[PDB]
Amino acid sequence: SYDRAITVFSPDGHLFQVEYAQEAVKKGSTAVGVRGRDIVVLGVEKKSVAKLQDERTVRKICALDDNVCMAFAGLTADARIVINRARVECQSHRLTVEDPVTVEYITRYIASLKQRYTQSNGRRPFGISALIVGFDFDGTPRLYQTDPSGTYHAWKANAIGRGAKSVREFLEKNYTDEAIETDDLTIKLVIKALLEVVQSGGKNIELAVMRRDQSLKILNPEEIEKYVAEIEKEK
Amino acid sequence: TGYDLSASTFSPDGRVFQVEYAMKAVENSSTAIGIRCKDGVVFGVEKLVLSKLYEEGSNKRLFNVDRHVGMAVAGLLADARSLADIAREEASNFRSNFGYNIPLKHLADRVAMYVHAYTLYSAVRPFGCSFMLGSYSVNDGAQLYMIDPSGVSYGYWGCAIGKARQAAKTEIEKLQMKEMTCRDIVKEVAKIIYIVHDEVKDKAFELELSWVGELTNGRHEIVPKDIREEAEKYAKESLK
Amino acid sequence: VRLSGEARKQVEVFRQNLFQEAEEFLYRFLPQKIIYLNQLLQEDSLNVADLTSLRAPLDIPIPDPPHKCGFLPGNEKVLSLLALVKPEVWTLKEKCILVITWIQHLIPKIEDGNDFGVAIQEKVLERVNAVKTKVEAFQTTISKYFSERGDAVAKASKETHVMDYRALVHERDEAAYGELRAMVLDLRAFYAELYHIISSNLEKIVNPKGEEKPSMY
Amino acid sequence: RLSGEARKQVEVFRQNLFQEAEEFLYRFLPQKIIYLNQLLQEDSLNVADLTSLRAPLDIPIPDPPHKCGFLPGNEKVLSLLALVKPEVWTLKEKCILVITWIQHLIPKIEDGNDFGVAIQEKVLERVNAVKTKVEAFQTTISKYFSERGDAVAKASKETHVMDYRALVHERDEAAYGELRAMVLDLRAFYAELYHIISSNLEKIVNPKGEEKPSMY
Amino acid sequence: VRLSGEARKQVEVFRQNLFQEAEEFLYRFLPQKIIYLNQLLQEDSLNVADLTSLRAPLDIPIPDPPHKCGFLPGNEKVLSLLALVKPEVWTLKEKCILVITWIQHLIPKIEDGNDFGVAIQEKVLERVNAVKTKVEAFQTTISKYFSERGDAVAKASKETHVMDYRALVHERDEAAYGELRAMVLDLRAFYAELYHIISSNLEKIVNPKGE
Amino acid sequence: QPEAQAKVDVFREDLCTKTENLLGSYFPKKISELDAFLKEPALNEANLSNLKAPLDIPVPDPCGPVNCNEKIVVLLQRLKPEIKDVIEQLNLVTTWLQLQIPRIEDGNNFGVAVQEKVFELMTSLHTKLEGFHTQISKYFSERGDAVTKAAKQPHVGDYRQLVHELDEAEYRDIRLMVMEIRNAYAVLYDIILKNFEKLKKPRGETKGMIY
Amino acid sequence: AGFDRHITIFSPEGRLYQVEYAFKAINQGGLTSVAVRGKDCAVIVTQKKVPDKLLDSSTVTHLFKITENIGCVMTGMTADSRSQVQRARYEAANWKYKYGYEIPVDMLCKRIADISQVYTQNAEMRPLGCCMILIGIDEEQGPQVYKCDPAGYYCGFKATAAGVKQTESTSFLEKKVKKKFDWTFEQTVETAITCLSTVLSIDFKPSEIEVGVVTVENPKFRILTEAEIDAHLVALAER
Amino acid sequence: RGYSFSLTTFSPSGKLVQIEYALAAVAGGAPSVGIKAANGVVLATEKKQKSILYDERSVHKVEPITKHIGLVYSGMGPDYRVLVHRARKLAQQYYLVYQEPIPTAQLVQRVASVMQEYTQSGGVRPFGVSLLICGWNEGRPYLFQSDPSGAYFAWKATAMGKNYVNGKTFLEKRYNEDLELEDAIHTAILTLKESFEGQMTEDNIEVGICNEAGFRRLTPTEVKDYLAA
Amino acid sequence: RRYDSRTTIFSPEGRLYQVEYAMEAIGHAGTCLGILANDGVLLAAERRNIHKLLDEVFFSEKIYKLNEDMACSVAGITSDANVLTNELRLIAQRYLLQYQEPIPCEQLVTALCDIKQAYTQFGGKRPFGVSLLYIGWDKHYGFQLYQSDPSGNYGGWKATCIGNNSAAAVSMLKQDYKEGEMTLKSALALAIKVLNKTMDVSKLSAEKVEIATLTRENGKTVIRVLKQKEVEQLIKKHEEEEAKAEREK
Repeated sequence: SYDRAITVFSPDGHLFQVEYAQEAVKKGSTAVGVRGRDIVVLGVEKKSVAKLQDERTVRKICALDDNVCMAFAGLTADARIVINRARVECQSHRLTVEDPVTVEYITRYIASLKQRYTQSNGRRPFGISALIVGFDFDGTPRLYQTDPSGTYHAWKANAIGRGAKSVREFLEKNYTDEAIETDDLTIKLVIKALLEVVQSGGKNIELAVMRRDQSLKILNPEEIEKYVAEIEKEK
Repeated sequence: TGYDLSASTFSPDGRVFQVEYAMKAVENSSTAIGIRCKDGVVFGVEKLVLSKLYEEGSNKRLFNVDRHVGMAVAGLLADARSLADIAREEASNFRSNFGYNIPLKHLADRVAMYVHAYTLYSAVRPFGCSFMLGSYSVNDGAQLYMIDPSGVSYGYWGCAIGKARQAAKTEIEKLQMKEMTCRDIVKEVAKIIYIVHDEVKDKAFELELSWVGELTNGRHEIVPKDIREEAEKYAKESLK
Repeated sequence: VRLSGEARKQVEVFRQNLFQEAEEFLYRFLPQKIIYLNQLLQEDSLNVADLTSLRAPLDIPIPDPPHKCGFLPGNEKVLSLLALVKPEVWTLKEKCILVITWIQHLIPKIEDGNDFGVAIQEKVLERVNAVKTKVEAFQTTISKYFSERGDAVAKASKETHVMDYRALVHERDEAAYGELRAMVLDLRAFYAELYHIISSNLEKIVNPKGEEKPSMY
Repeated sequence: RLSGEARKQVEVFRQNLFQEAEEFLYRFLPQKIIYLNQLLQEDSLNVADLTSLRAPLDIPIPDPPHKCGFLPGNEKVLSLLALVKPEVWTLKEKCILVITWIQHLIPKIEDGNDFGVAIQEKVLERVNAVKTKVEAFQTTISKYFSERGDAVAKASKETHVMDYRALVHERDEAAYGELRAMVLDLRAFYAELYHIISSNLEKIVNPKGEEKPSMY
Repeated sequence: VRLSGEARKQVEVFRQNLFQEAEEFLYRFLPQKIIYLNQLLQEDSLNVADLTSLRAPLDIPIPDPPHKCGFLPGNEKVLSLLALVKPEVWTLKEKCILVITWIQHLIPKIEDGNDFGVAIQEKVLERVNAVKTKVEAFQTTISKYFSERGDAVAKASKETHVMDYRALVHERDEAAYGELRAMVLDLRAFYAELYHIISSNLEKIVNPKGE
Repeated sequence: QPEAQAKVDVFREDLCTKTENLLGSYFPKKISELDAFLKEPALNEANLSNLKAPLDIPVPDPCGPVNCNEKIVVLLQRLKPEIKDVIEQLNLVTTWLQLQIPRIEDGNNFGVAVQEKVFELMTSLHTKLEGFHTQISKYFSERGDAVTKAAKQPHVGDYRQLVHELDEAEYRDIRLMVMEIRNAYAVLYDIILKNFEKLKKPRGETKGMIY
Repeated sequence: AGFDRHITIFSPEGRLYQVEYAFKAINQGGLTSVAVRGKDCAVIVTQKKVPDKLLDSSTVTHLFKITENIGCVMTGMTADSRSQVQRARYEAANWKYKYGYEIPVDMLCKRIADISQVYTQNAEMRPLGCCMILIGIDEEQGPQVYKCDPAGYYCGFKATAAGVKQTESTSFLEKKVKKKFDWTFEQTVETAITCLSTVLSIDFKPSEIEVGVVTVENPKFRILTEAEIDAHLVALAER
Repeated sequence: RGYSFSLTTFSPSGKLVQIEYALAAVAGGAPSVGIKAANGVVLATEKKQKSILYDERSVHKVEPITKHIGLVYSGMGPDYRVLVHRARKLAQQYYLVYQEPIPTAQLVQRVASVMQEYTQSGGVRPFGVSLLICGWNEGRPYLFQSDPSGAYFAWKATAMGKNYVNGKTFLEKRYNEDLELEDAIHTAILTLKESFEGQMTEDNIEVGICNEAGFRRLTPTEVKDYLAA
Repeated sequence: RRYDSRTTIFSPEGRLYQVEYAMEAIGHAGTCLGILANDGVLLAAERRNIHKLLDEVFFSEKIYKLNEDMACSVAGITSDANVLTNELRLIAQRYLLQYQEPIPCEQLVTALCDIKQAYTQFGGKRPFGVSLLYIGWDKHYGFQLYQSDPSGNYGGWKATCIGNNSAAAVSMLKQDYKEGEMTLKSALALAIKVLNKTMDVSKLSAEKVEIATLTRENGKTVIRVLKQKEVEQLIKKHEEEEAKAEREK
């Protein structure tokens, strides 16, 4: 009745197509983000190799710029478009104001794009939610989340995608100032959280870190194996 | 049956029913008649007075679309006023380009084509107005034209539009307009309008008349009130 | 509405009992009943091949062309098979009632959209109501058998010269046996169909509206 | 949380239903079609003049102004009934099996990609229709004895009226015609079941279809 | 299908005879029936003012307060009215069948569009079937009159103490007269409605898909 | 398994040949035969007083055996085979059309709709003809019940009339049944002949090869 | 169905039923037009029906002059006819402007017909419910007769008719060409008038018909006067 | 369902069904036959006229796009002319750019691109016509077909229109690659002779040939001479 | 009721059913195959058109060359395929004009996939009902095989098949393909094997398949289509090997 067009409000004022896009996000692979004191760690599950596929082509985590990166859960093609648009906006902002982009600026831009696609019929919402991580000029860690609706919110730590409810409950339990004390502890926290919802530990998680003034580093599979081994042993 | 919803559509039996539905619009209107005689063309309208509050000389259905032509309308007054603006624009453009007053046949053809544009496209409805146009020029002579919502245009020695079209047409038919002169034709127009007016259904009317002819030196104008009063008294007397 | 603590306790008790009983039924009772009815139809009595084995004597004195009828028993085979079947049909009707109530209590607040989950709930409700009507039909025909056979034997005794009533009594018994084996087959099929549909759509049944949204509001 | 026993039980039921469906579809249907064709070829079903199957009724005609002996049922029609009745019950059983097989093949309810589900419901309504017709045939078979017994009892009670005697003969005739029609439509029903199932088998067994590239 | 010459001739003669009979019924028989029903309505027997006049004599002995029944005849008036109306009823049913099959033969090959003609044809045959079912209902009531009056008369004779059965018999006769008069009126109305519908929509009925 | 398809295809080929022969020869021939029976003097009788059959029941101031109307019985005896035959042919063509229904597919549902319409008319014909078959059976029972009521109540006059009226009604119904069976044969032939291309070949052999 | 009610969508049999309805729209008018060619002349005749006495008989016409040497007769909706006439006049003048010579009758018909095609392919607008028949003299080919229809078919003809009695009229004309001996101007006009009068049963008077002609001697399209029409009519009755 | 009416809607099972309906519109069109001989290619189609009144010279079903290319159609006549004008224009654009006659393969690619361009937009309908585009380039013959879908195929010989399946079977029975066009025209008229349901005459058919000389429409006298056999 | 229309409405459970229906279309298409080897990469396809009266005038019906350094094979609607290949060639030549270097394979695939995503998102146009495999050599990552779908989503595959019986092709390739051990000859033999398994025809005709190989020779990529004699030899060798394997048992 009222779920076929984005423009039409429902009785009780629910816009339902954007809700359906938010539901589409839930289908996607899990992603998790956590703010350490000097690190921001972004972890994403890997669906499966399929044994005849090249892993390099598929990468959920991406770097918008030197100081900002994102991970997504939702439609992969839409994510690719949004990533490219945010990258060109990053370089354009540097061009315009001779300064590097702030994490809140880029998440605002991505949210504005998603909002622009929601408002008008003849265009469908981007079926993605994103986890944007970066370090600002002051050096404070920043974690933001975006959704198809176009609202953005800072999170100390969060998850998106399938099993987001379970892993975020686990993270609400586990997260504390103590865990954020160590960079290795932050990485281990996100690894344990993804382990809460994933078939196998090392094979099916792709993880990355950003340090205070370093570029994004996708942790090697051997490093992830070492960290899960340390996590597994402690239990 | 979804054939009648749009004017782009055709009925399976070859009928565009939206246009006919728009033709039914004018029949809601109060009657209006125009008669052509040797000297010129006389127009008359039965303007029903909906309320005492409304000012006299308001809701005018007789428009001047150029100095030498006048327009009388039946159907939706909004569409009619818009069509009058279109006709005035066409006449002004004709004067500006070709350097002289527009021939009535050509003006009728252009406004009729503008009307006919709307019957084709789905986005926009047909006009809800049927209107008569009349002019006198020493070269062309007296000319009376009527345009339906379809965009059909024809020349009428006498014409009627609106609710009482058929009765008005027989009354006009028994007139011999060709020999007659305008100052008599105003009286007979008043007679016909008073006849066709239904006192029971329609509470009251104020006769609105105009003419164009040699007596005006070829300018359409509203009737002088003395002549209006004379014609109205004659119509009331003849009504019995 | 204002509720006492005792009222809330009573309602929550009914709710938790219904949920746990539905879980127990579909996970445990349904497989057990499926195999029980399966072995029962595999039983030799239900698979009688020669129907003249089923027909039982009616001691109506045939009228010689020109004294009284002794006690005319019911068909032992058919009544024993009926004694087996009747618990099963009544049990299935009870369990379908339980499933209906479980799904209905799981129906959420009425809402403008996200009604696909409640649509699934309505579809499975349509199916369970259909099997409910079917088992009610079974329950009435089992009584129709007794009433019809009694009327038939009464007619045969009253009009001895008519043999068509005697043939009718035998035919009622045979048709009853056929109906009973089809019945146990249908009961097993209904248990299995309930299991399949509920197990397949349990996620939307238990949680129709779904997980909480990001709350753009 | 299924037990191992529970999962094994439902698994064996599903597999047995599938095997029985395949066996019926590819073996039983052809055999029954040819067998019912043979029955139709048989002279008993092909009786031409129904005056032959008219059976004598020995109720004493009343003299113009004592007890009727044992009045038998018509041997021909009751024998034809003995032939046709098992086949009717068999078809009802097999159509129930087809219904169960299709219902087990119906997938999880989801929006979209519902054309296979629609095909499943369409074939399901067709098999339900033949179920209705065969149970109706069973009811006609059952009612024949009762109505003919009432007719012959009435004819005996009122010997003066011969319309009841004509009614007994007419009931026998109509029963023979109905039995031939029943056998004919049983053959037709088996063939129609085979046709719909074989033609739409791919969607019936696999409604949603092959797994997609998974845009997610 | 291979068409034999004799088979083609047989189908052609059937179609020819049907169309000829349709024209004949519409233009010759139907107005003749309308005038016949008009004069039948004008007859005095069918416009009896006082229904108590046709109250039949039911002679069954009043029981003495605290012997046998003679032959009780049926009401000659309603029987005569039945003798008049029943042929017209069955005749209309027959002609309705003729019109139905005529229309069905005029229905063309199924095609995707230009279906307004077949829609008109379907509407007309739907009305004709409605007329036929009403006519069959008249036949049912005509059959019911005899059985109902017989049941009532038998009940009154069996139970002479209860006078309401005698009153019922008289009521059955009165209701029969009213129903039969209504039957004649609506038979005329059905004939006229059939003419009106067919004549008004004849062009599309005979030629639905344009040319 | 291909052997099952082989046997079923043999059955469907037999059905196609039988149905084609049915339309080619049997339907036209039966139309001819049934109109011949219709025009026979026996079916159309000027006066139903001749149709009336005697009731030897005594009249008041144990009855001799009453007899069926031989007229009605002979007419029914010739009619009943026609009803059985037309029902059999209708079942044959119905099964044939059901077998020709194609695999369900999203596109090109035209041709399936044609089969659906023809199937609808076949279903309607089946219903009406089964009603005729039921009517023939119930006539004897109604006449028997009426004469038994008359015997139980000799005094009641209108039970005699009920018997006679049942006979007359059955006569008129018999002629109407003959008419309707004729028209059923004709309309079935007409519809199937007109729509045969789509009925036999719903989807069509054409393949676009957009892929 | 729903396969009608939009011009774009094709039927499952690929027929585009809407344009076929536009063809019916021509017959809805109740008028007929006939055109027949001759060795040295081409003529167009059509019924002229004045519903009311008050209507000026001069104004009502279905014969229009696209250019000095081409004439047309329109059958169908009066408004669509007038619009197509205006478009034809514009096309003819634009052809003269661009290419320096008078438009051929065939090319005018082709231009109008392909315009009708763009109408029958685009969604929002509807085919004009009218039919055109163009007559002119081409120096190379002699007389010409052509017809546009709402679909975009523009074929040339020896003789044609349009309107309600088209099938009867073309049956009549087909017989006359089959017994081909010639057609001079008088015989051409007589054939046209006899065709129209026979199919309608009218037995016309001069007011009821309007005729237009082109001739190799006088190439300009002219609409004959009532006197000339009566002269031809009386000649028909006398013989 | 809704898939039937829309042109930008994939039906379930992934069919653009409006295009299939346009192909059905093509199938109703008159028979057309194309046979690629070794030294030429013949295009033939029936030009059956409703009445004698029709003037055959007025319109032609076989049209030259260029000196060395010509084509024939089965389907909608107006759509045929829209695309024949567009094809001539495309060929002239090629000649302006490259100053060489356009290759037949390139022309069929471009017109098929146009036909595809029409299918995508909802406001327009597909062209209800298919074409057989024949040409002689680089001392080689060519024959192509372009459907309403916007797809094109290369046929040694093929038929479109009514009874196209039966005509194609007759062709594959009769087709030999070694055929010269003198024989191929005979085979083509026979292929049409299968499907007329009338007595073919010089007027009732239109046929054209391509060769090293170029495309031409052989006259009524020529087709009479070939028909005499 | 119906959330499958207009390609711009997220259905409940958040699925775009128009693109899924388009993905259904490619399954009907003729099977296409691509295998990656150490020395080269190949494309093999089944020429579904096997009408007797068809001419093999073109370079290939399914295989297209997009650039000096890459090629593609297409499964799906041929008209949309033609459009996509034209767009691909223009994209590659635009990159060459701008940077005066050959287009990277992944970049070209990504650009076309961006187009295909765009057609999904905006209302009027339908999604491209096409799936096509890309093969190319680039200096950065060497030989590469890529697959794309109507959704606009792409991936890198060592070996994959699209079209009819793609699942059977992938199942056969999974067991047979040796990672890091293939050569172009062995990959050709594997291609013949999986094509014979998938294709309904008992004998691969050698006119019912088209095989093309991409190799780097003398510092320049060469894209070659194996001629009918070469593929005839290949099927003969496969038949002999399979029969000998049969003969041993």
